[PDB]
Amino acid sequence: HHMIIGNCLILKDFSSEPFWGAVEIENGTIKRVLQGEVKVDLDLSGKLVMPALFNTHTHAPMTLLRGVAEDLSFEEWLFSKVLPIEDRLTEKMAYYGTILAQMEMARHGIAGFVDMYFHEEWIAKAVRDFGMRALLTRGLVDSNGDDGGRLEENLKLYNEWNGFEGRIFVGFGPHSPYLCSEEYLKRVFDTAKSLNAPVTIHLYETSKEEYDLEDILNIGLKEVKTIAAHCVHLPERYFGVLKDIPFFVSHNPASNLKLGNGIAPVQRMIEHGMKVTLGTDGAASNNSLNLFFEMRLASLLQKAQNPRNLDVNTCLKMVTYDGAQAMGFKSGKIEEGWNADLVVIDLDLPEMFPVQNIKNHLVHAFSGEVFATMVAGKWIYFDGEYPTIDSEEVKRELARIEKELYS
Ligand code: NI
Repeated sequence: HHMIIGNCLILKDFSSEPFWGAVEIENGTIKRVLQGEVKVDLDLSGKLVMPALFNTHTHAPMTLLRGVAEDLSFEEWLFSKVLPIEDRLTEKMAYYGTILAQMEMARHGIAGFVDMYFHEEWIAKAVRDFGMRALLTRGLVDSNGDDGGRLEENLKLYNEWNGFEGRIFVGFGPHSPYLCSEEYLKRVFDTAKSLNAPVTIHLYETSKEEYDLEDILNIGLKEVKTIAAHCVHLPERYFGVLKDIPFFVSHNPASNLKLGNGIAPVQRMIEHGMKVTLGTDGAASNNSLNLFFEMRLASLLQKAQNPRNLDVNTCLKMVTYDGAQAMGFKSGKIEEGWNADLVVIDLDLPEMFPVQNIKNHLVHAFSGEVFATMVAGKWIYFDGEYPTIDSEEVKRELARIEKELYS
């Protein structure tokens, strides 16, 4: 309803420096940003307050598959290991697996995530209950136009959850241009275009994908907001026409290395004006859902080519503001009228010294373990605890689920 937190360093956005102050929050939004010492309800002196993070690509229930598919090529990973397990993944498991995904993500300062999966209504219930924001999409695939009812399920999800509490939006999730036929992909973009909804898709993830992007550009990509995960093998000849359309790349560095796909040319894309964001992918191919780790790794991989690549401000912009923009939320900046999606970082740690270079440490030294995360003016993680759920009951159900799923 109404509070003032702070009396500590505040980092308003990716482009500025920390200043001592406080933040006034009312009804899930930032009412005022104060400078200097002021009377506050929650004193966080010795800490840093900054905008929360936004993960643009994940499959939340895959936390239940963390570490089950190691040392395999992508085709083996998907058809030999993953699919047989997904066949046994229940609605209840989707729910708890995403409560677990949120518990992990909140510890890393994430306020919202884009999901592409199944049993999405149960995933939505977990997001509702836990407190994060989410752009939820149903994974879509077909065989000659027969999608087994997947788009219909995505439409039911949209009917029931789109817009929920200003926290959940629904989009459509065709898996990729190779698991979706051309006619069906056109049908999906047509649907998203009619509903003014976004589309997310795995695009040029592997080197085997050599289709022309004109095919997709001609069926809706220019008019539908699209979060294209990976883009590792996206041909450079297309960078120029991808700049002025609502096309957002979701860069998933750890997954790309782990599955032997390589390194996306993020620096060249940004140089051509493309919008780039960061995603973690699922827990079976990353293995963590930590966007600070993804951001740091992304910076390092581009620096391998030139140490001046992906500077600190650009990295901080991608994980906060850019990701919130891809998801359609007014977050990413501690400014009057913006969402109260904030993160609290402990500065009394060895890796946060010298104090003079805190922003640099956030990108190149910080553990990624935040002190607290707030979404829509509500604490969803605070000093090791999860105020919105019964952690012990969740732990007991997850232990039962591990036995049940892997007998
Ligand atoms: Ni993925």
